Amino acid sequence: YIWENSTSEKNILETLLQIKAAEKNLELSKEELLGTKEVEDYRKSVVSLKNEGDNENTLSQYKESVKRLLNLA
Amino acid sequence: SRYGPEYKDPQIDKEYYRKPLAEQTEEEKYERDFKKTQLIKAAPATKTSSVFEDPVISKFTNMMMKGGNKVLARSLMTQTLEAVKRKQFAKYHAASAEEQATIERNPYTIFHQALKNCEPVIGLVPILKGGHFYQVPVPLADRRRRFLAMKWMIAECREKKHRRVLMPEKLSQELLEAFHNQGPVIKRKHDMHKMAEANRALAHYRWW
Amino acid sequence: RAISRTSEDDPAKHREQHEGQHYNISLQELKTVFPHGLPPRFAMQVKTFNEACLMVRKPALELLHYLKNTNFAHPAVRYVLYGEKGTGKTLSLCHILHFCAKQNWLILHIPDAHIWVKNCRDLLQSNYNKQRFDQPLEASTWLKNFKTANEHFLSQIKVQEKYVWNKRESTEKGRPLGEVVEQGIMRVRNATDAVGIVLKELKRQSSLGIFHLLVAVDGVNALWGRTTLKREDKSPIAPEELALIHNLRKMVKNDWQGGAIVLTVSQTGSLFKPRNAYLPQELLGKEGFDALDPFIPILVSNYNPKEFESCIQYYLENNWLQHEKAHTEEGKKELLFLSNRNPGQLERLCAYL
Amino acid sequence: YYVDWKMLRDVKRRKMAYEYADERLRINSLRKNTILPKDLQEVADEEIASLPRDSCPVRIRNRCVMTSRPRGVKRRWRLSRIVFRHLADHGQLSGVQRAMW
RNA sequence: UUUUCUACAUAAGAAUAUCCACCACACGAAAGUUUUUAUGAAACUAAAAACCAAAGGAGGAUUUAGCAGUAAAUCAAGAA
Ligand SMILES: Nc1ncnc2c1ncn2[C@@H]1O[C@H](COP(=O)(O)OP(=O)(O)OP(=O)(O)O)[C@@H](O)[C@H]1O
Ligand SMILES: Nc1nc2c(ncn2[C@@H]2O[C@H](COP(=O)(O)OP(=O)(O)O)[C@@H](O)[C@H]2O)c(=O)[nH]1
Ligand SMILES: [Mg+2]
Ligand SMILES: [Mg+2]
Ligand SMILES: [Mg+2]
Ligand SMILES: [Mg+2]
Ligand SMILES: [Mg+2]
Ligand SMILES: [Mg+2]
Ligand SMILES: [Mg+2]
Ligand SMILES: [Mg+2]
Repeated sequence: YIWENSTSEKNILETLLQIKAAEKNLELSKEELLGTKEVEDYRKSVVSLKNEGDNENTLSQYKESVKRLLNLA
Repeated sequence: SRYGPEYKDPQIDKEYYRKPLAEQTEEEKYERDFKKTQLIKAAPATKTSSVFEDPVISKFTNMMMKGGNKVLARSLMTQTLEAVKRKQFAKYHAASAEEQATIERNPYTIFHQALKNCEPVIGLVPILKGGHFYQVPVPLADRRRRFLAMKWMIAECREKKHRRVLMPEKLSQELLEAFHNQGPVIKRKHDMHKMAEANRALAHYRWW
Repeated sequence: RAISRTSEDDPAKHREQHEGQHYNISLQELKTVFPHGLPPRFAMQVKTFNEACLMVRKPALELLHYLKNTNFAHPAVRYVLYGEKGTGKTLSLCHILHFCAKQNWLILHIPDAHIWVKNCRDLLQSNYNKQRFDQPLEASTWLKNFKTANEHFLSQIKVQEKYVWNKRESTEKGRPLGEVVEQGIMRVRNATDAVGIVLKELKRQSSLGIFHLLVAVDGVNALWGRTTLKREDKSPIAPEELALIHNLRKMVKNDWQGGAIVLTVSQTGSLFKPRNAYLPQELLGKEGFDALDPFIPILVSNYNPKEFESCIQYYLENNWLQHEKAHTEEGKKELLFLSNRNPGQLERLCAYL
Repeated sequence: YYVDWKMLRDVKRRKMAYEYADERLRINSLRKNTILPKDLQEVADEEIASLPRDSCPVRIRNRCVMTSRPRGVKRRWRLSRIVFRHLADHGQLSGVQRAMW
């Protein structure tokens, strides 16, 4: 699984711009959103999840990435 | 039989071993069981030391089995006990104060009591004498009476039930019917008594 | 000595320390909150007991905490429940469903998405799109259940579009949505189209502040897997051919605002999936998992020792375990070993001992 | 002299099949392929059927090499069932013993 | 009906000889018709599919087999 030019990448762009639009933040750039540390954590989790496979720790890592990316704690 | 004459039937009841110090004669029995170095058969797959089993259930479960489907036979016996429990629970709810503490909600109590009412007291065996057969009554043994009650239960609910009605629910109905001494099985038991009483003067033919 | 039903019944104030406690819910409450298919094992249990009780599980508390912090300005948040068979995933969803009904939310509850995939007696071709099929029997039953789920919103919602059923009857803008669903119930031929109209209208209007939309789909893995249903040539059809799945598919893609969807991937009703597989990825497959990220994979576990005692003591209060020796600790040990402290296996055992 | 006239006929049949084995294989290849034109395949059928009758693999019959019993012959030893027991019961066949289990 | 169908190892969904204002339907063709595939010089042999849905609703006098991993149910390979 490759992160670049993937359907999961398209979902992330739509998911982040909606939050930025909801928060009334006018800064919008592909480099800005894709250069975030949280997205980097998301990239590592998804690539590991689809390649290594499902695991108790792998899903736990996936939970943390989504919670921090969606501002849910 | 792969077991020789020396092998014996194992003892499964755990309580028989945990409290032996309260008796003396029984202590001599099992201390010589291994002191004679008598071989013991392997534990049968059906019987187990679980406190939730019952010997009368296992025999009834085996007879319901057709072919080799023990899973299906056990599944049917599980639903039938559940089906009896559901009906008695519903009847308990819709009852008056005096009626509430009359209904029994224990399927095992119902199952044990039902079969003890379907057992004939005196059977018939044909005897040939003078070129003719006379139905002569005999005092059937306890094992035969217990087995005969189970066969009548299975025979009735397999033949004269409707095609739509399932087996577990049809057998549940007859257990309640036999619990109240009004089921067709009870009628069949009385019919065998009718023939035995009619031929009460032919009991002299038998020689045992 | 265990505590079983002492906890006061309120979905809003359920806290972590109330773990393993049963709270009573009124029978009439089930009628107005669960008009869809309650799980048959639990539906049979409440009928006999005549008392509806549900135990507070950790996944229920974890999902409750996230719901209280939901920001309706943000887009929809996807929650999925996964676990081995018989762990009470559906009842955990029903615990969430009752909480949102208590808070007066808009409910879109699917009992089992597999029913809309397998064993359909009628397969009618669609009219809006020629290359699609309809399932009037399944769609009509859902509309009747959805009609009785809520009534205040069905009249408060105003439809603003131009909808034509046939050349003789049509529905114009301004009519309440309650009249539309009632038209679909009476006209079973267009009931499937009514379901899509109901789904799309709620999604478009969900951006407003008048809605607190909750969509509960059980068996989400059936929205992408292969379908048993065939056609006149006896050739399998893709899951996208079905109109009900195709429109419901648009209800899980995260694009609308002011809503939250709780999902659950199951195995009992799944098609072409092995018994042992329970993890989200293999159940959804490549396509199913692809169109669901991101989400929060909440895991449903078996009973803990504290919960196991509470469930056993609950049955003893209702006089369910009628065996003579079932009241002793030895019987409790056997129940723990045989059932592997699993709620699904425990219910089957207690039904006949 | 072979043990019977039937055995002699089989030897002629096997000999004829060997001579026309390659020629039959080449022609039979055309028939069993659907990419060639149907006109050529019809001509091939005429030629393959014009070959002598005895030159057919299916007409070969497996008998016993000792008594020429047309059936009841084990393919491994090429012997009739009666002759095989006669040799095996005397211990004249290596590794063959009465089965007991 | 301890049944049939599908998914699948054995916790599921659906069908179920009847109702009828019309319809249409359960179990059961292995048979038969047609088409195709396999072997072969030759198909008359075997197998698959489509269509087709008949007798059969637990069998008269009488009779066969089995004492435990046996009867019975179910699956697989080999000999030529
Ligand atoms: N929270 C709970 N409180 C009380 N009983 C419960 C609870 N969860 C599960 N049970 C019991 O366990 C049974 C199994 O529940 P349920 O049908 O929801 O399981 P599931 O894990 O979703 O199953 P499946 O694998 O079919 O999707 C219920 O019918 C009920 O008897
Ligand atoms: N009968 C009927 N149904 C309609 C009409 N317009 C929309 N629908 C239904 O509304 C649903 C939503 O369709 P939609 O998502 O817009 O179609 P798409 O744009 O091709 O994806 C469809 O399932 C239709 O059945 C109409 O004029 N008549
Ligand atoms: Mg479930
Ligand atoms: Mg001679
Ligand atoms: Mg040919
Ligand atoms: Mg030959
Ligand atoms: Mg079933
Ligand atoms: Mg049929
Ligand atoms: Mg058939
Ligand atoms: Mg045929």
